[PDB]
Amino acid sequence: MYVKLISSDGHEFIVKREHALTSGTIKAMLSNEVNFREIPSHVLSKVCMYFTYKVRYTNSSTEIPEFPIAPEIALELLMAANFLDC
Amino acid sequence: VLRSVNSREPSQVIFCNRSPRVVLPVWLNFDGEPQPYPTLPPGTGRRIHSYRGHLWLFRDAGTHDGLLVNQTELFVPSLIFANITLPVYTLKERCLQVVRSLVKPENYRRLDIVRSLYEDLEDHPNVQKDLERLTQE
Amino acid sequence: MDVFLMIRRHKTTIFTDAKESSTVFELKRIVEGILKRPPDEQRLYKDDQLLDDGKTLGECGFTSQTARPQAPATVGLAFRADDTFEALCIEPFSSPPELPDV
Ligand SMILES: Cc1cc(CC(=O)N2C[C@H](O)C[C@H]2C(=O)NCc2ccc(N(O)O)cc2)on1
Repeated sequence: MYVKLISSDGHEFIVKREHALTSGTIKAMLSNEVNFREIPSHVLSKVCMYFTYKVRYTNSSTEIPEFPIAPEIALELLMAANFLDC
Repeated sequence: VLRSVNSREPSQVIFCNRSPRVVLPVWLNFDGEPQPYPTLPPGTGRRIHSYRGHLWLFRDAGTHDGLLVNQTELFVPSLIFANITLPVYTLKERCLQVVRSLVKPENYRRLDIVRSLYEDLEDHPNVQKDLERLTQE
Repeated sequence: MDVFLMIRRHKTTIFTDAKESSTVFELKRIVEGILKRPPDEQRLYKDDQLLDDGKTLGECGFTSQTARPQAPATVGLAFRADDTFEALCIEPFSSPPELPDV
Protein backbone atom coordinates (compact mmCIF):
# COMPACT_ATOMS: atom_id res chain seq x y z
CA MET A 1 0.00 0.00 0.00
CA TYR A 2 2.84 2.38 0.91
CA VAL A 3 6.61 2.11 0.28
CA LYS A 4 9.53 3.95 1.86
CA LEU A 5 11.98 5.95 -0.17
CA ILE A 6 15.14 6.79 1.76
CA SER A 7 17.45 9.63 0.75
CA SER A 8 21.20 10.17 0.70
CA ASP A 9 20.89 11.88 4.13
CA GLY A 10 18.49 9.28 5.58
CA HIS A 11 15.24 11.27 5.62
CA GLU A 12 12.47 8.75 5.04
CA PHE A 13 9.69 9.33 2.51
CA ILE A 14 6.53 7.27 2.74
CA VAL A 15 4.50 7.35 -0.40
CA LYS A 16 1.71 5.21 -1.82
CA ARG A 17 3.19 2.37 -3.91
CA GLU A 18 1.11 3.44 -6.94
CA HIS A 19 2.57 6.96 -6.81
CA ALA A 20 6.12 5.64 -6.48
CA LEU A 21 5.47 3.30 -9.37
CA THR A 22 5.51 6.47 -11.51
CA SER A 23 9.25 5.85 -11.69
CA GLY A 24 10.14 2.88 -13.91
CA THR A 25 13.46 2.74 -12.08
CA ILE A 26 11.70 2.49 -8.67
CA LYS A 27 9.11 0.15 -10.25
CA ALA A 28 12.02 -2.16 -10.95
CA MET A 29 13.85 -1.74 -7.60
CA LEU A 30 10.55 -2.92 -6.09
CA SER A 31 8.79 -6.16 -7.24
CA ASN A 32 9.48 -2.68 0.71
CA GLU A 33 12.01 0.23 0.91
CA VAL A 34 14.54 1.71 -1.50
CA ASN A 35 17.71 3.57 -0.55
CA PHE A 36 19.04 6.33 -2.74
CA ARG A 37 22.70 6.90 -1.84
CA GLU A 38 23.05 9.82 -4.28
CA ILE A 39 19.69 11.65 -4.03
CA PRO A 40 19.48 14.21 -1.22
CA SER A 41 16.35 15.10 0.81
CA HIS A 42 15.58 18.44 -0.79
CA VAL A 43 15.50 16.73 -4.14
CA LEU A 44 13.54 13.57 -3.17
CA SER A 45 10.86 15.59 -1.41
CA LYS A 46 10.27 17.28 -4.79
CA VAL A 47 10.26 13.97 -6.70
CA CYS A 48 7.53 12.65 -4.37
CA MET A 49 5.61 15.94 -4.90
CA TYR A 50 5.92 15.17 -8.60
CA PHE A 51 4.53 11.62 -8.20
CA THR A 52 1.48 12.98 -6.40
CA TYR A 53 1.20 15.84 -9.02
CA LYS A 54 1.53 13.33 -11.81
CA VAL A 55 -1.13 11.00 -10.40
CA ARG A 56 -3.62 13.78 -9.68
CA TYR A 57 -3.42 15.64 -12.93
CA THR A 58 -2.93 12.95 -15.61
CA ASN A 59 -6.14 12.20 -17.50
CA SER A 60 -7.64 15.59 -16.54
CA SER A 61 -9.59 18.12 -18.63
CA THR A 62 -9.70 20.71 -15.82
CA GLU A 63 -6.65 22.92 -16.46
CA ILE A 64 -3.40 21.56 -15.06
CA PRO A 65 -1.14 23.97 -13.11
CA GLU A 66 2.57 24.35 -13.73
CA PHE A 67 4.98 22.15 -11.81
CA PRO A 68 7.09 24.72 -9.95
CA ILE A 69 10.86 24.16 -9.61
CA ALA A 70 13.19 26.54 -7.78
CA PRO A 71 16.35 27.32 -9.75
CA GLU A 72 18.60 26.18 -6.82
CA ILE A 73 17.17 22.70 -7.15
CA ALA A 74 16.76 22.37 -10.96
CA LEU A 75 20.15 20.75 -11.68
CA GLU A 76 19.93 18.05 -9.04
CA LEU A 77 16.27 17.37 -9.82
CA LEU A 78 17.18 16.94 -13.47
CA MET A 79 19.75 14.26 -12.56
CA ALA A 80 17.41 12.42 -10.22
CA ALA A 81 14.58 12.77 -12.79
CA ASN A 82 16.76 11.33 -15.51
CA PHE A 83 17.90 8.39 -13.30
CA LEU A 84 14.38 7.54 -12.11
CA ASP A 85 12.81 7.75 -15.59
CA CYS A 86 10.00 10.07 -14.61
CA VAL B 1 1.37 13.97 -45.15
CA LEU B 2 -0.37 15.57 -42.11
CA ARG B 3 -2.16 18.47 -43.82
CA SER B 4 -5.25 20.61 -43.63
CA VAL B 5 -8.08 19.44 -45.84
CA ASN B 6 -9.19 22.22 -48.26
CA SER B 7 -12.94 22.01 -47.46
CA ARG B 8 -13.80 25.69 -47.96
CA GLU B 9 -16.57 25.18 -45.36
CA PRO B 10 -16.18 27.96 -42.75
CA SER B 11 -15.97 27.04 -39.05
CA GLN B 12 -15.85 29.47 -36.19
CA VAL B 13 -13.54 28.51 -33.30
CA ILE B 14 -12.75 29.70 -29.80
CA PHE B 15 -9.16 29.26 -28.72
CA CYS B 16 -9.11 29.42 -24.89
CA ASN B 17 -5.59 29.51 -23.44
CA ARG B 18 -6.09 27.70 -20.12
CA SER B 19 -2.33 27.59 -19.53
CA PRO B 20 0.29 29.92 -18.02
CA ARG B 21 2.35 30.06 -21.23
CA VAL B 22 2.22 32.53 -24.03
CA VAL B 23 0.63 30.25 -26.64
CA LEU B 24 1.50 30.24 -30.35
CA PRO B 25 -1.25 28.70 -32.48
CA VAL B 26 -0.03 26.73 -35.47
CA TRP B 27 -2.05 25.91 -38.64
CA LEU B 28 -0.81 23.22 -40.99
CA ASN B 29 -1.08 24.35 -44.67
CA PHE B 30 -2.57 22.24 -47.37
CA ASP B 31 1.06 21.43 -48.21
CA GLY B 32 1.80 20.32 -44.66
CA GLU B 33 3.77 23.40 -43.53
CA PRO B 34 3.37 24.81 -40.01
CA GLN B 35 1.99 28.31 -40.26
CA PRO B 36 2.27 30.48 -37.05
CA TYR B 37 -0.58 32.87 -35.91
CA PRO B 38 -0.63 35.77 -33.41
CA THR B 39 0.20 34.82 -29.88
CA LEU B 40 -2.37 34.26 -27.12
CA PRO B 41 -1.42 35.77 -23.71
CA PRO B 42 -1.83 33.30 -20.71
CA GLY B 43 -5.42 32.81 -19.57
CA THR B 44 -6.88 34.79 -22.54
CA GLY B 45 -9.21 33.67 -25.35
CA ARG B 46 -9.72 34.48 -28.98
CA ARG B 47 -12.43 33.91 -31.53
CA ILE B 48 -10.99 32.51 -34.79
CA HIS B 49 -12.27 31.90 -38.30
CA SER B 50 -11.15 28.56 -39.58
CA TYR B 51 -12.64 25.74 -41.64
CA ARG B 52 -13.75 22.15 -41.32
CA GLY B 53 -11.05 19.47 -41.32
CA HIS B 54 -8.29 22.03 -40.85
CA LEU B 55 -5.43 21.16 -38.53
CA TRP B 56 -4.02 23.04 -35.53
CA LEU B 57 -1.45 22.45 -32.80
CA PHE B 58 -0.28 24.73 -30.02
CA ARG B 59 3.09 25.42 -28.51
CA ASP B 60 4.77 27.77 -25.99
CA ALA B 61 5.58 30.89 -28.05
CA GLY B 62 8.93 31.34 -26.37
CA THR B 63 10.33 27.84 -25.97
CA HIS B 64 8.22 25.68 -28.34
CA ASP B 65 7.29 23.41 -25.43
CA GLY B 66 4.31 21.33 -26.59
CA LEU B 67 0.77 21.78 -25.19
CA LEU B 68 -2.42 19.78 -25.40
CA VAL B 69 -5.65 20.85 -27.02
CA ASN B 70 -8.90 19.15 -25.92
CA GLN B 71 -6.64 16.51 -24.26
CA THR B 72 -4.93 15.57 -27.53
CA GLU B 73 -2.07 16.87 -29.65
CA LEU B 74 -4.02 18.04 -32.74
CA PHE B 75 -7.26 20.04 -33.05
CA VAL B 76 -9.58 19.75 -36.06
CA PRO B 77 -12.66 21.98 -36.39
CA SER B 78 -16.02 20.11 -36.53
CA LEU B 79 -19.58 21.79 -36.79
CA ILE B 80 -16.06 24.98 -31.60
CA PHE B 81 -14.11 24.91 -28.37
CA ALA B 82 -10.29 24.65 -28.31
CA ASN B 83 -9.05 24.40 -24.72
CA ILE B 84 -5.30 24.66 -24.51
CA THR B 85 -3.54 22.96 -21.59
CA LEU B 86 -0.16 22.11 -20.21
CA PRO B 87 0.39 18.42 -20.51
CA VAL B 88 1.60 16.74 -17.38
CA TYR B 89 5.18 16.98 -18.64
CA THR B 90 7.62 14.27 -17.45
CA LEU B 91 9.61 15.50 -14.49
CA LYS B 92 12.75 15.30 -16.67
CA GLU B 93 11.41 17.33 -19.56
CA ARG B 94 10.03 19.70 -17.03
CA CYS B 95 13.56 20.06 -15.58
CA LEU B 96 15.16 20.52 -19.01
CA GLN B 97 12.69 23.40 -19.50
CA VAL B 98 13.59 25.31 -16.35
CA VAL B 99 17.31 24.75 -17.04
CA ARG B 100 16.87 25.85 -20.67
CA SER B 101 15.02 28.96 -19.48
CA LEU B 102 17.76 29.82 -17.02
CA VAL B 103 20.87 29.16 -19.17
CA LYS B 104 22.08 30.66 -22.46
CA PRO B 105 22.45 27.62 -24.79
CA GLU B 106 26.17 28.19 -25.32
CA ASN B 107 26.75 27.60 -21.59
CA TYR B 108 25.22 24.08 -21.48
CA ARG B 109 28.81 22.81 -22.03
CA ARG B 110 29.90 24.53 -18.76
CA LEU B 111 27.29 22.82 -16.49
CA ASP B 112 28.32 19.83 -14.40
CA ILE B 113 26.43 16.75 -15.69
CA VAL B 114 26.65 13.63 -17.84
CA ARG B 115 27.30 14.31 -21.55
CA SER B 116 23.86 12.82 -22.36
CA LEU B 117 22.01 15.45 -20.32
CA TYR B 118 23.97 18.03 -22.28
CA GLU B 119 22.50 16.64 -25.49
CA ASP B 120 19.04 16.56 -23.96
CA LEU B 121 19.21 20.30 -23.25
CA GLU B 122 20.37 21.04 -26.78
CA ASP B 123 17.52 18.93 -28.24
CA HIS B 124 14.96 21.81 -27.99
CA PRO B 125 11.29 21.06 -28.57
CA ASN B 126 10.58 21.76 -32.25
CA VAL B 127 7.48 21.68 -34.47
CA GLN B 128 9.13 19.90 -37.42
CA LYS B 129 10.39 17.04 -35.16
CA ASP B 130 6.95 16.67 -33.58
CA LEU B 131 5.30 16.43 -37.01
CA GLU B 132 7.68 13.57 -37.81
CA ARG B 133 6.89 11.81 -34.48
CA LEU B 134 3.18 12.27 -35.26
CA THR B 135 3.42 11.46 -39.01
CA GLN B 136 4.72 7.98 -38.08
CA GLU B 137 1.65 7.38 -35.84
CA MET C 1 -12.32 18.48 -1.79
CA ASP C 2 -9.04 16.55 -1.61
CA VAL C 3 -6.25 18.02 0.49
CA PHE C 4 -2.60 17.01 -0.14
CA LEU C 5 -0.35 16.67 2.85
CA MET C 6 3.12 16.00 4.08
CA ILE C 7 2.93 14.44 7.59
CA ARG C 8 6.29 15.06 9.30
CA ARG C 9 8.20 13.85 12.35
CA HIS C 10 11.95 13.83 12.91
CA LYS C 11 13.36 12.46 9.65
CA THR C 12 10.07 10.79 8.73
CA THR C 13 7.78 12.20 5.98
CA ILE C 14 4.45 10.63 4.83
CA PHE C 15 2.81 11.82 1.59
CA THR C 16 -0.94 11.48 1.80
CA ASP C 17 -4.24 13.11 0.83
CA ALA C 18 -7.48 13.53 2.76
CA LYS C 19 -10.92 14.99 2.37
CA GLU C 20 -11.03 18.62 3.53
CA SER C 21 -14.01 17.65 5.72
CA SER C 22 -12.31 14.81 7.51
CA THR C 23 -11.05 15.21 11.08
CA VAL C 24 -7.66 15.47 12.70
CA PHE C 25 -8.58 12.22 14.42
CA GLU C 26 -9.25 10.48 11.12
CA LEU C 27 -5.83 11.62 9.99
CA LYS C 28 -4.41 10.04 13.16
CA ARG C 29 -6.15 6.80 12.17
CA ILE C 30 -4.25 7.04 8.90
CA VAL C 31 -0.85 7.72 10.57
CA GLU C 32 -1.66 4.67 12.68
CA GLY C 33 -2.11 2.35 9.70
CA ILE C 34 1.26 3.59 8.40
CA LEU C 35 3.45 4.14 11.43
CA LYS C 36 1.81 1.52 13.75
CA ARG C 37 1.11 3.89 16.64
CA PRO C 38 -2.48 4.44 17.95
CA PRO C 39 -4.02 7.97 17.91
CA ASP C 40 -3.67 7.90 21.64
CA GLU C 41 0.12 8.22 21.13
CA GLN C 42 0.17 11.12 18.61
CA ARG C 43 -0.08 14.92 18.52
CA LEU C 44 -0.79 16.70 15.21
CA TYR C 45 0.39 20.27 14.57
CA LYS C 46 -0.02 23.04 12.08
CA ASP C 47 3.07 25.20 12.23
CA ASP C 48 3.50 25.24 16.04
CA GLN C 49 -0.18 25.07 16.98
CA LEU C 50 -1.62 21.85 18.48
CA LEU C 51 -4.61 20.57 16.54
CA ASP C 52 -7.86 19.35 18.15
CA ASP C 53 -9.05 15.85 17.19
CA GLY C 54 -12.67 16.70 16.21
CA LYS C 55 -11.69 19.63 14.02
CA THR C 56 -11.80 19.08 10.24
CA LEU C 57 -8.75 19.61 8.04
CA GLY C 58 -10.50 22.59 6.39
CA GLU C 59 -11.15 24.05 9.86
CA CYS C 60 -7.45 23.47 10.65
CA GLY C 61 -6.28 25.35 7.54
CA PHE C 62 -5.73 22.61 4.99
CA THR C 63 -7.82 23.62 1.98
CA SER C 64 -7.49 23.02 -1.78
CA GLN C 65 -5.83 26.47 -2.00
CA THR C 66 -3.01 25.70 0.46
CA ALA C 67 -2.70 21.91 0.19
CA ARG C 68 -1.94 21.26 -3.51
CA PRO C 69 -0.42 18.04 -4.95
CA GLN C 70 2.65 19.86 -6.18
CA ALA C 71 2.98 21.94 -2.97
CA PRO C 72 1.49 19.90 -0.04
CA ALA C 73 0.83 21.43 3.35
CA THR C 74 2.90 20.08 6.29
CA VAL C 75 1.36 18.50 9.42
CA GLY C 76 3.71 18.21 12.40
CA LEU C 77 3.64 14.91 14.26
CA ALA C 78 4.88 14.02 17.78
CA PHE C 79 4.86 10.73 19.65
CA ARG C 80 4.69 9.82 23.38
CA ALA C 81 6.61 6.55 24.14
CA ASP C 82 6.46 6.50 28.00
CA ASP C 83 4.09 9.12 29.45
CA THR C 84 5.02 12.70 28.47
CA PHE C 85 4.99 13.33 24.67
CA GLU C 86 8.25 14.30 22.99
CA ALA C 87 8.63 17.89 21.79
CA LEU C 88 7.80 18.65 18.15
CA CYS C 89 10.96 18.23 16.17
CA ILE C 90 11.15 18.16 12.38
CA GLU C 91 14.65 17.80 10.91
CA PRO C 92 14.86 20.14 7.89
CA PHE C 93 15.85 18.89 4.45
CA SER C 94 19.43 19.22 3.15
CA SER C 95 20.52 22.54 1.60
CA PRO C 96 21.06 23.00 -2.17
CA PRO C 97 24.50 24.13 -3.51
CA GLU C 98 24.83 27.84 -4.21
CA LEU C 99 23.89 28.71 -7.78
CA PRO C 100 26.45 28.47 -10.71
CA ASP C 101 25.50 31.20 -13.25
CA VAL C 102 22.20 33.22 -13.18
C1 LIG D 1 -10.49 28.99 -48.52
C2 LIG D 1 -9.42 28.95 -47.43
C3 LIG D 1 -8.59 29.95 -47.07
C4 LIG D 1 -7.81 29.48 -46.08
C5 LIG D 1 -6.70 30.15 -45.26
C6 LIG D 1 -7.35 30.66 -43.94
O1 LIG D 1 -8.01 31.69 -44.02
N1 LIG D 1 -7.25 30.04 -42.72
C7 LIG D 1 -6.55 28.78 -42.41
C8 LIG D 1 -6.95 28.42 -40.98
O2 LIG D 1 -8.14 27.64 -40.96
C9 LIG D 1 -7.25 29.74 -40.36
C10 LIG D 1 -7.88 30.53 -41.49
C11 LIG D 1 -7.47 31.97 -41.29
O3 LIG D 1 -6.29 32.30 -41.48
N2 LIG D 1 -8.45 32.78 -40.89
C12 LIG D 1 -8.22 34.21 -40.62
C13 LIG D 1 -7.57 34.39 -39.23
C14 LIG D 1 -6.97 35.61 -38.92
C15 LIG D 1 -6.37 35.77 -37.67
C16 LIG D 1 -6.37 34.73 -36.73
N3 LIG D 1 -5.78 34.94 -35.56
O4 LIG D 1 -5.11 36.17 -35.41
O5 LIG D 1 -5.71 33.99 -34.49
C17 LIG D 1 -6.96 33.50 -37.04
C18 LIG D 1 -7.56 33.34 -38.29
O6 LIG D 1 -8.17 28.19 -45.81
N4 LIG D 1 -9.21 27.85 -46.71
